[PDB]
Amino acid sequence: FRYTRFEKARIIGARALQIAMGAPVLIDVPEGITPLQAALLEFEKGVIPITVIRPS
Amino acid sequence: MRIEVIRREENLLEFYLEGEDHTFANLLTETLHENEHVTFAGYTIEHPITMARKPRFKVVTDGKITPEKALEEAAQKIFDRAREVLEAWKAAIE
Amino acid sequence: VCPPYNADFDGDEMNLHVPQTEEAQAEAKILMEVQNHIISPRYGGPLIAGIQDHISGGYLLTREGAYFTRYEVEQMLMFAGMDVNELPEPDKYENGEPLWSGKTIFSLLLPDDLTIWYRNKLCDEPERCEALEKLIEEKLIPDPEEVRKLA
Amino acid sequence: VEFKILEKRPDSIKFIVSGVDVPFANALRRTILSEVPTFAVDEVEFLENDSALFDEIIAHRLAMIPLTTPHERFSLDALELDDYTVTLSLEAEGPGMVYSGDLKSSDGDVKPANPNIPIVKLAEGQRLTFNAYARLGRGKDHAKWQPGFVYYKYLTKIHVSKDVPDWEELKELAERRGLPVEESDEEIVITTIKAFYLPRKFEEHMGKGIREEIVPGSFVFTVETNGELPVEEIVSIALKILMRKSDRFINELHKL
Amino acid sequence: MIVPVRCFTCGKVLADKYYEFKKRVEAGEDPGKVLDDLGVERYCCRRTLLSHVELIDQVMVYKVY
Amino acid sequence: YNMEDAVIINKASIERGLARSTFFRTYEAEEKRYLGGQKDNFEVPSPNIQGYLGEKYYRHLDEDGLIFPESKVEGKDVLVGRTSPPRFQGRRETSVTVRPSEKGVVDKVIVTETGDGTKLVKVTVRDLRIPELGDKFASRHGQKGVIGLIVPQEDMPWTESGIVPDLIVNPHGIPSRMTVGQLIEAIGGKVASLTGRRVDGTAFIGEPEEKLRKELEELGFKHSGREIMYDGITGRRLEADIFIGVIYYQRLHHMVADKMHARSRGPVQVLTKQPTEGRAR
Amino acid sequence: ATAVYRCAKCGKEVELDLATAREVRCPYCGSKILYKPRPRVARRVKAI
Ligand SMILES: [Mg+2]
Ligand SMILES: [Zn+2]
Ligand SMILES: [Zn+2]
Repeated sequence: FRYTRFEKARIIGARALQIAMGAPVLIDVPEGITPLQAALLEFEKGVIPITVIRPS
Repeated sequence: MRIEVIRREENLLEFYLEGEDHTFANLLTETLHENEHVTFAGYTIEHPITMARKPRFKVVTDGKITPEKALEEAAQKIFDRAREVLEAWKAAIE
Repeated sequence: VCPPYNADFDGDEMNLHVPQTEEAQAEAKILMEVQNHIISPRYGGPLIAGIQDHISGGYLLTREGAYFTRYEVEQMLMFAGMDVNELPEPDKYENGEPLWSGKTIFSLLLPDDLTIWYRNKLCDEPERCEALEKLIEEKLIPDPEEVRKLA
Repeated sequence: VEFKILEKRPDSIKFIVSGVDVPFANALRRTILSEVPTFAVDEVEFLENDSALFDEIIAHRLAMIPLTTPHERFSLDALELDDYTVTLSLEAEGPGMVYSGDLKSSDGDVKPANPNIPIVKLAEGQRLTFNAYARLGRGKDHAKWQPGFVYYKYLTKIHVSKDVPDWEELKELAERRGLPVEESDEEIVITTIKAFYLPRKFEEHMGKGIREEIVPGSFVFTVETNGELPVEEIVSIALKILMRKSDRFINELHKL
Repeated sequence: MIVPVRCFTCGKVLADKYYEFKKRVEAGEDPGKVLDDLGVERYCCRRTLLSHVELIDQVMVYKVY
Repeated sequence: YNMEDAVIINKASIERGLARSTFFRTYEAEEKRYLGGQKDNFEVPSPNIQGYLGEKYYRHLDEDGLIFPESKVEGKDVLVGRTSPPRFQGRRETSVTVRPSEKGVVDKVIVTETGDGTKLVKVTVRDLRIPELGDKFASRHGQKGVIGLIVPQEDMPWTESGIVPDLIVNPHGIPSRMTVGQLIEAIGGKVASLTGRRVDGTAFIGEPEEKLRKELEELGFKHSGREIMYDGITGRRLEADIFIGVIYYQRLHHMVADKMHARSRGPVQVLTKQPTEGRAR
Repeated sequence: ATAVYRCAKCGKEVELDLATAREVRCPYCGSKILYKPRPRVARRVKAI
C-alpha cells in the first residue's frame, strides 16, 4: 500500500487545516514554522492519523 | 568587516565576510593558495544582488595549522606585500 | 524552467498567484512543484533541461584537451555549490603546475553508481565509436585506462 | 617590486610594475577604481530653476563635476570616511552660460577642478539659484566618486623571426606606434607597452613564425585622474586602503 | 539636449572641450585631428563627443514658467 | 544573466547618465457646471465633507485648490482639489489624484478655460526613469531584450586599449537570427569613433564591409573587431578574443515601472462582484 | 483667496481670484492661458 500524490496532497491539506484551527502537533517542531510545514514534518515522521477510504 | 561562521569541521572553516566584495576576497583566496598547508581555498558570491557585499569562504587545511591561522598569515602576507609595493612606489615617484 | 513556460526575456510578463488556504498551499506544494514536472507527460522526455549557454559551457568543459588550474577548479566548485572539500588527484602537470581535466570535474556531479553509454550529436566518425562499443560489449566492465586510450 | 614610469602627465601616468602577482594587480586596479574616495555633490537644494533642464538633470550634472579633494586634511585611506559637508552655491541670471567655475565654495580646498564645464544655458529672464552639498564617498556606491579611470595589461614580448616575410613592415609599425623594438640577427623583439595587434597577413605566422611570450609578474598600468586628486596619490591611497583592510580582517579574526 | 559632463564609459570629462571641437569642425578642420589635439584618445569618449547633438537652444525658446 | 535575449548594462554607465529617460503624464480637471446653477469648486476640501481622502493627501495644495509646481507627489496624491454638489447633504469630493502606482514631481500647472467658459486646469507630472532590471532595450536590427543584471564597472571586463563595454549581449542570439548587419554596424561604429567621420549605412550604396575591416586594420585594431579582454573579477586574460564594437541601442517605452501590478484586495465590479480590470483602477 | 499667475504668452504677472473669476484671461495681451508660478520655497533634490 502506497499513497498517491493526490491522496498525499489531500492528507497534508487536511492536517494543515486541522493544525490552523487547533489540533496540537503530535511531534516536536521548530518554532516559527507554518502549519503546512508542521503537517509536512508529521508526514515525514510517519505519524499522521488520517487514513484514505478506497472503493471496494 | 564582519565574520559570520557558517560551519566548522575538524579542518574546514566556512564563513561570511560582510562589507567586502570580489576585490578583497579574490586577493585573500589567492594568498591562501600560496600556503602549502592549505589544501582547499575558495570563495563565491551566492547572489550578485542580495549577497553582493557578502562573499562565502571555505578554507581547508591538512591539520598542521588551523584555518584561522592560515587566514591570519594570508592577511599578514597581503599587508606586507602592500606595504612593500607602497614603499617601492614612493621610492620610484621621487 | 524557461522551456516549460516557453518564456524568453525580450519583455515577457508573467503572473504570480498566492494561495490563501492551507489545502490550496498543500496542493501546490505537493502536486505542482517545479521539480515534480521535469519529464514532460506529452512525450515522456525531459522538459526542464539545460539551454544554450549550459550546453556550450558543458561542451567547453568536457571537450578533449580541456584542462583547468587548481584556482579555477576551486572557484568553479564554490560557484556551483558542490560539496567538495578536497581536490582529486591531478590528471597531468604542466610547467610544474597541476592541472585537472574537465571530465574529472564533470564526473563529480554524477552519482557513484551510474553507468550509461550512447552516441551524441558530435559523432561524425562512426569508426571511432565502433571500437568503443566493441570494447564495452566484449567485457562489460572495461578498464578505465583502456577506455581513455581510444576515447 | 620595481616601478618604471613610462610617461608622466598632469592628468595621467603610465608605469610598469614588476614582481607582483595577477590578482594583486587586479585588486590594486579595483581599489583605485571603486575604493579611493573623492569629493562629489550628493544633494542639491534648489531655490529657483527657470532653465530648460530639470532639477534632477542639473543635480546629476553637478554631481559629475570633479572637485578637488585635499588628501592632507582628510584621511582618505580610512575605512570610515569623514562626514564633512562642503556647500557650493550659485546665483546666476540669464542670458548666458553657466560654468562650473561660477560656483561659490564654502571651503577653499574643495572647489571644482575644471572651471570650464558648462552646466546649463539660461535665456532672458531665467535665473538659477541653488545650494549644492558635497561629501566624501567611494566609487563603488556611485560613479561620481571615482577618482579616475584605471586599467592594466600584460607586459608581453612579441618575437618575430627574420624568416617571416615582410618583418620590416612589422618593425616599422611597432616603431610608429611607439613600442620598444630590439633587433637581433635572428629575430626582433617588440615590447607591448600598448595594445599591439598584428595585421591579417601575419595571422598565419602566429603559430610557428611569430611567438608571443608573457613576462611573469609584469604589468603595464595606466592611471588617469580628472583633477580631484594627484595621479600619484591615488595609488598610495589604494595601497593604504588595502593595508587597512588587511588590518581590519586580522582584528576580526582575533575577535573570532 | 546638452553635452554630457563626463564620458559614459570611463567618466573622462569632455564637456569643457566640446564647444572648441564643434567650432573647429565647422571651420573645415578634420574632426579626427581635432579630437586628437584635445586629448580625446579612447574611442568611447570620441563616441560621446561625435554622436552628441545640441538641442537645448531649441527648447529654451518655449517658456514654461 | 544575459541568456535568452537578456542584456547586461554597466552600473557606472547608468550612473553617468546613459539611457536616462523622463516620463511625463498630464492630468486635467474641469469646473463643470450643472443644471440649476450648481457647479464644481476649486478649493481644498474640508474634513467634514463626505469622501475625505485624508489630511496628508492635500499637503501640496495651495489655497486655490491647485498643486504647487516642483512638488514631490506619490500615489493617490491630490493635484486639483475639487468638490461637487450632492445627489438627491454636504458636497462630495471629486479631486483629481495621481495614479496609485505612479509618482514623480509636478512639472507645470496650466490655468485656462474651456469652450463653455468653465475653468480648466492641466497638471503635468514628470518622473525620473533610471534604467533598471526589466527595462526593454532594442537595437536597430531587431535584437531586443530586458536588462538582466546591472554590473559594477570593477567587475566588468576591459580591453587592452582601456575600453569597458556599456552593454554585454549573449553570443547565442546573434547567429540563430542571422543578423550580420549588427556586426557590420559595430565595426562601422568603431571605425567612425576612431576616425571621427560618420560611416554611411544606406541600403545598397553603403560603405562596404571589407572597406570597414581594412580601415579598422589600418587604425591599429584587429580586422575582425575582436580585442584582447581581461576578466573583471579574476583579472586574468580571457582565452578568446572578444568581439566589441559600437552599436546604436534604443531604449523602448516598455518599462518595468509602468508594468508592475500587484493586487491583494480592493474595488470590485458592481454587476458581478468580481475584481476590476486594469492597473489604474 | 487671491493668487498670482504668470501669462503663457506675454509672461507678465497676472493676479486674479479663481473662485470668483468671470473670465480667465491676461489683462495685458488677452491670452486665456496662464501658468502657475513655482513657489519660492526650497526643495531637496538628490544628485542621482
Ligand atoms: Mg518573448
Ligand atoms: Zn571614455
Ligand atoms: Zn499676457
